[PDB]
This record gives sequence, structure tokens and C-alpha cells, in this order.
Amino acid sequence: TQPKISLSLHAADTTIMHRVGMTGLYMTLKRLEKQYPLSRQRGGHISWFLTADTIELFWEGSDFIALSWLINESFQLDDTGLIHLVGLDNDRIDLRQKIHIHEGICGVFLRLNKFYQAGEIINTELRFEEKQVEYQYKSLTWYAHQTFAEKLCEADTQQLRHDYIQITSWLYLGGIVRHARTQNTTKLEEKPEYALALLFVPVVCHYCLLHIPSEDLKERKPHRYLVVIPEIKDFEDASQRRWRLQQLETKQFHVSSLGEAGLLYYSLDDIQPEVAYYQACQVWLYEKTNKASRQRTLMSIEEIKIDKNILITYQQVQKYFKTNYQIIKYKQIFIKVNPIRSLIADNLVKGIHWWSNFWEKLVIEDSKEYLFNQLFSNREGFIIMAENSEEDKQYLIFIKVFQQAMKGNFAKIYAKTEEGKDPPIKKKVERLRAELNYCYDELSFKEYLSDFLVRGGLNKYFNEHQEEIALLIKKSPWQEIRIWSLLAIASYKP
Amino acid sequence: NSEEDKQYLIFIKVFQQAMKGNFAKIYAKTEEGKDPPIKKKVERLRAELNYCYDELSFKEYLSDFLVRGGLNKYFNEHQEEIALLIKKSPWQEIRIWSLLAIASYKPKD
Amino acid sequence: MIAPLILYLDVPFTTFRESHAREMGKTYPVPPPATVYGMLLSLVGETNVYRHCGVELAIAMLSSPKKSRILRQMRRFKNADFSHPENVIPCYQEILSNLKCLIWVRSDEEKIQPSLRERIQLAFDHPELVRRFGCLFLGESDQLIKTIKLAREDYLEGVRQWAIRDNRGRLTLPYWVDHVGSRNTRFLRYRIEEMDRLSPPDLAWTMVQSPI
Amino acid sequence: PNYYLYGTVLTRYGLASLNHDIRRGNKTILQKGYWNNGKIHSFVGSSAIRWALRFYLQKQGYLVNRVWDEEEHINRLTSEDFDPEKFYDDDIFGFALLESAETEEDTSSTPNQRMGALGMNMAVSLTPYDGAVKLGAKSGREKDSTSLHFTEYHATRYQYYFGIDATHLKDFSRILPMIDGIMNLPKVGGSSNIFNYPFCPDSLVFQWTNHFASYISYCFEYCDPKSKEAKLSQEFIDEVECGQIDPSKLWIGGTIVKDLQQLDNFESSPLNKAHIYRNRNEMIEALKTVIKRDLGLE
Amino acid sequence: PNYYLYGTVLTRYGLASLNHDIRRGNKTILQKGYWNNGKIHSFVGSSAIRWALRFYLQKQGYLVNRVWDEEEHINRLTSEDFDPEKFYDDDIFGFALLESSTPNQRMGALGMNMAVSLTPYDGAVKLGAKSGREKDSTSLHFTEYHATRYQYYFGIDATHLKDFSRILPMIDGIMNLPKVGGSSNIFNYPFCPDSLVFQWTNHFASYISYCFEYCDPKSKEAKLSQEFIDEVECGQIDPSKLWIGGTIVKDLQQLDNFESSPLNKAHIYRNRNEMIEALKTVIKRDLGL
DNA sequence: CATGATCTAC
DNA sequence: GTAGATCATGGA
Repeated sequence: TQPKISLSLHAADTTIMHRVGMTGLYMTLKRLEKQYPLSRQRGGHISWFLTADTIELFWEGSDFIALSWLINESFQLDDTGLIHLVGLDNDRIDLRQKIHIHEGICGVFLRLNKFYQAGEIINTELRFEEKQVEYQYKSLTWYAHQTFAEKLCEADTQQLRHDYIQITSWLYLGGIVRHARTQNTTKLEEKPEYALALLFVPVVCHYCLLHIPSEDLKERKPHRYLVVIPEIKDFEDASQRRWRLQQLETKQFHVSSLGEAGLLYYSLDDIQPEVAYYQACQVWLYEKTNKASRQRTLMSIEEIKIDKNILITYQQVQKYFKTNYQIIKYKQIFIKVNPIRSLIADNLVKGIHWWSNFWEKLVIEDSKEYLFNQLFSNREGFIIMAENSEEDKQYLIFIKVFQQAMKGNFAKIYAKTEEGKDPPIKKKVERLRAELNYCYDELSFKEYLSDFLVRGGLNKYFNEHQEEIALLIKKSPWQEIRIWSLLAIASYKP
Repeated sequence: NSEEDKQYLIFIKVFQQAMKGNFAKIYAKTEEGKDPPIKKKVERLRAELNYCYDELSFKEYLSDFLVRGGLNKYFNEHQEEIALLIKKSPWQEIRIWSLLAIASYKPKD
Repeated sequence: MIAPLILYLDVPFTTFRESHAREMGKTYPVPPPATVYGMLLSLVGETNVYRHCGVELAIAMLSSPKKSRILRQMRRFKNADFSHPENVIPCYQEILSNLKCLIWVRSDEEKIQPSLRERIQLAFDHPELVRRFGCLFLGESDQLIKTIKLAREDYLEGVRQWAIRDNRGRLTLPYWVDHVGSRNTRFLRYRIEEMDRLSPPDLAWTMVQSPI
Repeated sequence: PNYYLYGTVLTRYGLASLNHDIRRGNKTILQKGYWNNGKIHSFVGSSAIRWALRFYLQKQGYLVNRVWDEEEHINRLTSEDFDPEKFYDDDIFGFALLESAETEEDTSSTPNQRMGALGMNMAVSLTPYDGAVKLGAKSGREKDSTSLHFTEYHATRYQYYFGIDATHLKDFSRILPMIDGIMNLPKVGGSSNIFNYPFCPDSLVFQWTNHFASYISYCFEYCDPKSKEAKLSQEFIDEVECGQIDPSKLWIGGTIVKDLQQLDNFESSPLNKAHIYRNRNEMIEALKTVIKRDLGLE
Repeated sequence: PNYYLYGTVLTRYGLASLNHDIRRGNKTILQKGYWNNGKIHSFVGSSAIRWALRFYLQKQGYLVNRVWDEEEHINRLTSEDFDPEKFYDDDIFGFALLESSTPNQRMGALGMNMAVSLTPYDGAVKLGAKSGREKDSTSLHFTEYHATRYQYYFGIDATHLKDFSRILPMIDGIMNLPKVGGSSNIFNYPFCPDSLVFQWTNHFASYISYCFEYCDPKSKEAKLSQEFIDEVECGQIDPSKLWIGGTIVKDLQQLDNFESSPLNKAHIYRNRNEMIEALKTVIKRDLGL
């Protein structure tokens, strides 16, 4: 007959959040249809017709009953009190990732106690590497997503409203009432179908934790939340992408940059050489303004557009660079992120060189060689990135020249120092890094680099590339040369 | 390549030829033994270049070394350009170029 | 038919906040048709917004502006007391730097004479006869317009980034804005296609109409 | 007949940490963004300069509705009902009321709002920003937290563009104090304790015209970072030569006058017939005489 | 009225290491950055000069809230609640109590800018080494020094002072500045003024910030900048509000056509004490002290 | 801090 | 009876 609710990706009045909501509704409807094959089983005889880019809902009787059934089945709470979204395959996902998703939803969408009633703080001790760590999360008893069906329908006639519905920030992220004294009027208003879409928004979007490297991970656990909102091209494509992202381990969702989360959302995507790959997404940063802040606040929104080359480079970086370490202390799983990858992911997202900000983010902002030590662990990733560079092999030639010079400089003292008196590579590399950090302008840095090259003895790579390396040293900015010297130190093979 | 780059490369070649001449002189003077040292000569040149503290001393040493080199065909072909480059440029940059030429030197096989 | 009017715009800084971006000042990459319509009404000194309904506007981006974020201690009406600390909130506002664009004005569908195109042409012909108030700006009142002038189809004779009405487009720009809430705001989906085209394609024209 | 006063003003060279952004650890980030050629320049918000002008007006009589309490560091309102006919602040900078946000029209009858007759773009550094920070360790053997902070500074000149619709003013005579405040700007909000940066102009390109548009917004630029010569932009001179921007409506003063005069062909250039004074006070006096003659303030 | 005392003060020539930043490994790096025409200059923080002024006020016997223990190297507050009416330091430098009746912060009358080396930093370093053949990891080290003159710009809002008479001790401290935080053991750099350009005007604009220049990139010359002289000639700066004192007076007096320039009718004193006395007399007359 | 339930005044 | 102001209400 006539669909009572019709939603399409081609509608001109929709935004990105609306399309993400229709995608979430599509996934939830697919899962419900798998759960309830027959329309008679579903309350109100609600039935749907799902296409690639259209959603149509048919039901009989009162609209309130059917909408309440659909919404109650869509948003559920398990025995432990965690948010149970039937749109996601909850059997396949483990307890830790379910807790992660529940905490992200509670910290991003349900920021306010006016939209959720909290239960007791449930503590569970799951064993990991012969250690039982106690996860403590705030269980829930109700949230507004469950009972928005009352707001969707009229109070008296119990039918779908024919006017606009005033929504709040829990439905549309960033839909804040700027002036609290005008709460009745200055409120964002949406059609009931788009209100249902905004209800189903949280299913598709994914949540990542942002680690600030200035503060030590042990000294404070992360609290900034990143929301990855994808740009929907097709219901089936985004549904498959989300259900594939369900594979990722919980430790991968901790990042140190927005671009890393944006790429991680698309990391599992399969690249087809014949098909022109193009995807886009938005990363929303939620962060407490002060220490005593009661709720998180939207601070920045970053739009990420990724092509085939960016995805391939990020996949190589993930494959070759060190994964996230899982430091496990008393009843706390401190997930140590990899600053290198993050940086590289951010540089790839911004469209700049993958080494653009290595120095002031790796040496200047390093407390006790915490970031410096990871360079020798990510040496293999550095070698792979240099070898598979899309351009600029002259600076790889410079890497070879500098590595030969470092070999000569180190071998001089290592021949001077006998067995036992020989210092490890760590002390000499630290001294070299300090001397590189000493340089403040072009003249001093170039003087030091040239003297180092001379003290390195005969340099075959420099000899074979006299003109090229000489021009590169003379012309290039000294900061870039310092960064490349740093990453040649990192990829130095004794 | 710009004209500044061309003059810089010609100066590098001039310094390399001067080092060739000086090392040949050392080889002729020190034919005795298994083989005259080569790394020690480079270390001596680096130490003497780093000894210079001001423009006058460094340029005096540079001119002395260049003349001790010998014919220096690249200086034959470029009197005015290389002479003006040496006279004008700050001595620190000339020292940087000289040390780059030292590093990028290939001893004759 | 009379050739559509062409205006060359140059604004050092712009903020076309998103309709739903109230917690953070997110900006549109391209000026929305509603903002351009309001700017033109200010240029001709027309306070009534329903006066020039039916005018069609086409926007061609001469260059891609860069997006930057600036902190701001924006005020709000939260407490009755003006001096209460709750009235001041720190929030980011996204701005666009060095915006250059060409605006096509076509006024065939207007039912009230003189049309907006004729009013703009007359204002540029005799600037001393224009009766308006305030300084011309695009976006926020402090974001003044650097250069607005009558230009031809080839002012930079380069390549143009047009805003094409595509139902699968990324941007959702409004051609009518409800400043109280969002009930009367009307949206259309656009895309930025790189086309040296001097003239606007058929899908690049947006007609400003009332939400009714 | 509308009368607008547009102007681009360049500040003196000095170390500046004026506006700042949200802090990150020990770092107080200067707020910055992209500008010409894609380089990152340090910004000063327009609200900062408007606040500076407000405080200048408050500091020298000039009854204002929005009084800044220096003791409590809070803003106080003398009258809840804004009256542009009485207060300089409401007349120049405008106001917005509670009912202005819950209605579409501008009246609700007393006026619901007022667009300020003065609008100024944000100030940008004439030179691209390079990362420069300062140490902030506080004296004392007791080295607890809240010590060893980093402050970002910028040693360049700042330029900003402003425009006032003099006709829009309720009292036409109020434009003169605003000009005096622009030249005698006390201080744009910033770390004046550590980085005292005077915002008084040292180069002006003013334009007193009846045209709604002025193509003189940002005419100062030299780029070539870590320098302070600050020559006039080539495109501004080209637009002056083209025929638009009538030279008789231009008012140029400050240290840029010396550079303009030192240019060859300047005696025959169309820029020569502009009101050019090395002394800023003389140019301001002549411009205010012209303004008073045009607006009937005599 | 609203009176402001703007001033650019130049220091003597000497070897200076007062601005060490976070050290890189072995060598102690002094704070530096870009300045005029793209060369790197060494900067002395304005907080150093503010601390020196606070120490001067404490030593001279004025009532100061924050007392600095020389033997203990710690800072103690006589009153936990800042009282600008009673304490000189709170009145002058302000305060900001940031922790979870009386105001919690003050803007402070004194506003100072960073001290900039007149001469670009060449790159001089000095080696230090502990005597003795028993040598360990902390045996030898490097310290960067700079042979230059430092100039800095300050501004005082006299009306902002709770007590107007407190401006005179600040001037005395500026002319009698104690040690500015540095390495006094090995680089004893006196920060007392040797060339002043002061401005005591009721107008808010100041055109005297960093008005000193060098004749040669590596020299102790310290001539007045051409821009400042030109702004005096054109009439922008009122000569009756200008106070020039120090060694720059001789160079100004040897200038050609000095007797006909508007710079002549400015308050020019070779002796800095006489200039300070005259300026303080003018300030006392203007403020009604 | 944002937002709704509630208190309360017209 | 309804709109404006107020107050509660949120952790590991």
C-alpha cells in the first residue's frame, strides 16, 4: 500500500547525520528481519522494503504501537546493563568492545542525566594473560532512545505527528540550544521520519579514544572521545563496512590523532584496482573543558577525504609499524598507542609529507626518551615507508649518505673504546640527537651536518651523487634536513 | 640550475681538484712504507678547516690550499665567477661548501 | 533575455555557519544561497526579505579557501543577569580565508518590479543614490567585504569551481534560513564540480523562494 | 547620502602574544590560521579590537551602557534596555536583546536589536608565523606544578581592516571619538604583563567615500618572513592605477609615506593626488575637517 | 587625566647568559629567536625584569606581599589574600589567584615587553669543565653567551595604580635594577640603564618601542633608529613629552643640524640622574603628589 | 554545562 | 492554565 514512513538517500533536505541515521535504521531492520522472519511476529504487523538507497515502512493499526515495538526492539539493555543495539551483531562482539561502545555512547550521545537513568557500577574481572583486570562501567536502566516513540507520536490520537519535532543535542550532535532563556522556541526541529533517523544514528558511527602524548598514559587515563561519522554512499556498502569493522580489537580504537581514527574506520576496506576508490568521513572531538566538567563538549570537527593511495599507505603503515601495546597494571588496562603511526596517519590525511612534523613532535615533546625509544622499534616501518615512497628518492639518497656518516662516526669511537669500554648504540645516538637539537638556524645546522659528514670518512653514496646531494643540502630548508636525519638515525642498521 | 648553483658546483669541483693535487703531493713525498695514509689526510684537512676562526684566516688558508692544489682546470675555466664567489660569500658558507667537497671526494683508483 | 548580472566577490574572512552547528561553529565551504541573498538585499538596502523572492543565484568558486579555527568568547542569553559568568562561553568558530568567487544574478522569476538584478545594476551605476545602513559584509557583521564589483564572464579567465545541485552531493546549503529555530529553513544538496565554465550550467542556478 | 569610513591600519613591529587559543599542556597557543599563499599567520579576533575600542570610550568619559568593572574583571550593564540615542557604546557597537533571538523581525514597539555602525575584520600578522615559545619557570626551590609553562609569541606587525557607516550613527558626532580611539588604541587584549604590544597605528590607508565598497581592505604586505619593511601591496597600487578607488578619497599616513615618496614615477602616479601626510596627526585633523564638513557636524 | 609612562631602555655592552631555556643534552642553550631582518637574536624574558623590580622593592624596604628568601630560595606570601591597597607588588604587578569579597585578580599597572639583544647572536659558546683528573658524566659542559646590549620596552598606566605615589619607586628601580635572573657567577651582566627614551604623555599612543639600532652587525655602537628620528622630525612625537638620557645623548648632540631639529627642544640630559629628577618633578606636578 | 521537571507568577 | 525562572542532575 502506501508507506507510512519513507526515507531515501536522494532526498535534498538531508544532511550527513540524517543519512547515517537511515543507514543505522537499515542495519537494524536487516537484523530484526533476520530475528523476526514473519511480519505477524512483529508488533503491529510492521513490515519494511529495503533497497540500496531507500527505506519504506508499512504497519497496521495504531502508529504508536508499531513505532514503540520497533524502537524498543532496536534499543535494548542486557542483564549487565550495557547498551544493546540489535543493529550490531552482538553475539560476535566480545564483552570488552561492547563496554567500549556503551561508554562511547554514554559519553557522546547520552552526556546528560536527563536522558538516562543510571544503575549500579557493575565490576567484572575478565582474565587476560593470567591477570584478572576489573572493568568498572556505569550500568543503565533506561535511555531516551528507548522511549522516544512517545515523542514521535501524538499523546491523544497516538498517531505520527504531522508537524516538526523539536530535538535536542542527544539526537543531533551539536544541536545545542545556545540561549537557555529561549528553550521553547530556539530549538532545532525535524520531521518525524528524520527524527527516527537521528534516533538510529549511533549504530553506524564508531567511537575512538584520543590519547594526548604530552601527558603520560599511566599518570592519567584518556577521556577525549572521537566520533567517526562516515559519509554514506550506499546502505549496503556502509552496513558491510560497519559489520566488518566489528572485527577490530578494542586496543586499535585508541589513537593519538583524529586522522588515525578516520583512517581506522576505513582500514579494513578492500581496495579494488579497477574501481576508483573514494570515501569521506567526519571525526568529532568531544572533550571536557575543565577537570571538573560534568559532560563532554564538542570542540572540533575534522573532515577527512581518503583516496586509494592514502588507504594503501595507511594499510602498509598498519601492517609494518608496531601495533598498540597493552600495558596491564592493577585492575587497569593502559593501552599504549604508537605515536609514529598516528603522526603518519595525520600527515597522510592532511595531504602533506608523512615526515612533515616528526621533529617537534618526537624529540622536542619527548620527556624521558619515551617517544625516542619507539623509533628503533618502528625502524622496519620506517624502512618500508622510505622504500615505498611515492616520490622524492633524492632524500633517500641523503638518508644513505647520513647513515654512512653515522657508521663512520660511531665506528671511530667504537674502535677507540675496547671491549667492555664500548658504549651501546643508545648513548651515542642520544648524543647525536642532542647535538642535532642544538642547531637553531640554517648556518649552524648545515655547518654541523657538513662536519659530521666529513668526520664520517669516505662516503661512497655522497661520491656517487655529488651534484644531487650537494644541491639538496644547499637548497632544502634545514628543518626538513634535520627531520630526515632523525628518521635516518631511526632506520640505522648497525 | 641557477647561476648560483652552477658557481657552487664549480667551487666544489675546484676544491676537489685542489685536494687531489695536495694528496698527490703527499703521496709523492711519502712513497715510503706500505701505503701513504688517506684517511689521516682527510682528518688533517678537516681539522685545519675547523681551526679557522674568522674570515681573513679562513680565506688565507683556502687560497693557500687552492694554489697548493695545482692547475685546477675548473678554476682555469672560471676566473671571475669563482674569484667573486670566494671574495663575496661569507666565510662560513665557503667552509660548508669546502667540507661538502671533502665529504664527496673520490680518491683516484 | 537580458544577460544575468555577474558580481566578483573578495572577502578576506567568512563564516557560513551550519544550520545544525550550534555547539561548534562549523562553516560551509561555499556561501549558501540564503547568505548571498541576504548580502544582496543589504547591498540594495532592502529590509524586507520576501520582496525579492524568485531571484536565481549561481556561485562559482575562483579558488578553494582554507579552513581555520579561532577561539571566541561568544555570549549567549542563558541567565537573566548580564554580568553572570554563565552568559560567556568559549567555543571554536571555523573561518574561511581569502574567498574569491563570482556570483550570477538572474531575476526572470520575480513578480515585483524593479527586480533585484535591476536594483543591483542601478546601485552600482549610481552609488550615491543607494539608501542603506551599516557596512556590507558576508557572513558575520565583522567580516567586511573587500572587493565587490561588476565583472564579466572571464574576470580571471581561469578555471571555475561551480556549485551544482546534485541530489548525491556532500554539501547541504540552505536557500532560506529560519533564524529562530529550523522549521522554516529549506535545504538543497550541492556539489563542487571543477569546471572552467564561464557561464553557469542549468543545475548551478538556485531560486530563492519562501518556505511556504 | 551614505558616508562610510573604511581604513586599513598597520601596527608597530614588536613581540606579540595577544589573543591566544585553548591551552595544550604548558603551551598557551597563539590562535592562528591560513592566509595569503597558504601560510599560517597569527590572528587577533575582531571582538578583541571591538573590546579595546569599547574600553577606550569608557576610559575617557563618553557615557557607555556596557561598563567594564576593572576590580571584578566583569562586564556590567547600566541600563538593561539599550538606548543608542544616549550611550556611545550602543550607538557604535550595536546590541542584541533576548527577544532578538526568538523572532524574525527586528522589532517586538521598542527596537529589538541594532546592527553596530562599526565593523572591523580580525587583525592578522603581516609575516607568517614561525613556532616561537618562551620558558615560564617561576622562581623558588619549591618546584610544584603550575610551573614551567610555555608562551607562544610572535615578533611581527599586525594589520586589521575596519569600516563604519557614519550615516548609520544615531549621533553623527560620535565618529570623531571612534577615530581618536583607533589611533589612540590603549591595548588589544593580551599578555601585556609579559608581551606589552602597543596597537597604535604606524601606517594608514583611510577612505572617506559614499561608495558601499572599498577595495583597500588589506593593502600592507611584504611577506618574506622575519622582516618588518611592510611595503604596500602590488594589487592595491594596480587597482589605484586602474581607475577604481578614487585617489581623492584616499588618506595615506604613517611610515609608509616615506616609502611611497621614495618610489620613482610617484610624482606622476595616480597615487600622488591622494591626501598623503607623514604625520598621522595632521592627516587625521584634515580627514576630520572633511568629515565634519560632509556630515554637517560644524 | 590618564597618564602613561612609556620607555625604551638600553643596557650596557657585556657578556650575557641570562636567558637559558630547556638545555639540549650537554650544552646550555640561551633563549633566542628571530628579530629584525631575519637574524637570530637572544631574548631576555620580561618576567626576569619584573622579578628584578620586585626584588628591588623588597630590598628598599617597601611593603611587598611576596617576600623572597635569599637564603632559602623560596617565595613566601605575607598575606594569602592579595591587597593591592597595602602591598606595592600587588598594586604594581597585579596578581591572579587560580584555585578551586576581595577580587581574585588584578591587571597590574606595569606592562613590560621582552628584552631583545641589539646585536644578532653570532653563536659564541664557552666550555666549562670541573678541575681534577677524576672525571665523570658531569665533568665538562658548554654554556652559550652573547656579547651585546639588551633593550626592552615597558609601559606604566599611572592612573591604574591604587596609590599614585608608587610610580616613583618603580622608576628608581628601573634605573637601579638589581641582578636580572641569569648566571651571575660566571657572566655578571649589569642591567642598569645606559640609554633611555621615555615618554610621559596623556595620549595612549607610543612610538618609542625598540627605538635603538646598531651601526654594525657586530659592534658596540647603539645609535638611535632612523624611524624614531624621522617621527620626531615630522612632529608625530611631541618633543615636550620626550625624555632622552644616557650615552645616546652625545651621539644625538653630534648630529648635523641638531640645533634646528625638533629633537633639540626635547628633554635631553647626559646625566641620567638629572633626567630622572626632572621627569619625577614633572610626574609629581601632573599627578598632584 | 545543558536540559527538563518543577516552582511560581500572571 | 501556561510561560518564564529556578533548580536538580549528573563519577571512577
